[PDB]
Amino acid sequence: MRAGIRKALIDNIKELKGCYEPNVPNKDTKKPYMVVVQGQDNDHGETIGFERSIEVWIYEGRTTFKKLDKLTKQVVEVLDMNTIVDESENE
Amino acid sequence: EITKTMKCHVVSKNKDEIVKLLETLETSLIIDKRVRLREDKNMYLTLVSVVEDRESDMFTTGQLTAVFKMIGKIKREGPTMDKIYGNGNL
Repeated sequence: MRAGIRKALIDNIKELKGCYEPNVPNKDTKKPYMVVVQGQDNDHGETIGFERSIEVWIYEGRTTFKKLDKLTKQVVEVLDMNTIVDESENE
Repeated sequence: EITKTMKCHVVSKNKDEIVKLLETLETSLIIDKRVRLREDKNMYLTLVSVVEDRESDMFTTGQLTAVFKMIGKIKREGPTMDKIYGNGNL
C-alpha cells in the first residue's frame, strides 16, 4: 500500500518533490517531501474487520507554516475517500 | 423445572461459513424443537427461544443464544402396601 499512496501523492501533487519511505531520505533531499509511515492493524469488530493506520508526514523547508497548511489540504483532498489502486500488489 | 441459557459459538476462517453454519443450526433447532438428551432417550430438551447476535465476538461472547428447559419429576420410591390386614369389634 506504500506504493499506491506514494504514486497517488506524486501524481496529484506537483509541489511535492518526492515521497519516500520512513528512514530513506538524507540531508540533501529537496523539500517539500512526504513520508508514508504505516501503523497498526487492529481488529475493529465484524463490520470493519481489521483497520490499518497510515500517516503521511509532510516536510517543508522552514520558510513558513502556511506552505505546510496548503500542502496538508492538498494531501487530504488527494487521499481522503478516493479509491487508490496499487499497481505493485494489484489491489 | 430446570432452565438453561446456553450460548453457542461458531468459529471459522471464512465469515460467510460462520453465517451459513449459524443459519442451519438455528433452523435445525427451530424445526426439531427438542433435542435428545441421551441416546437412551427417556429425556428431552425443549427449546424456548433461539437468538443470534451476529455482531457479538466470535470467541469471548459467541453469536447464538438459546434457552432450553426441561421438566423432571421427583423419583419417590418409598415402601409399598404389600400386606393389609384389619380386625373388628363392636
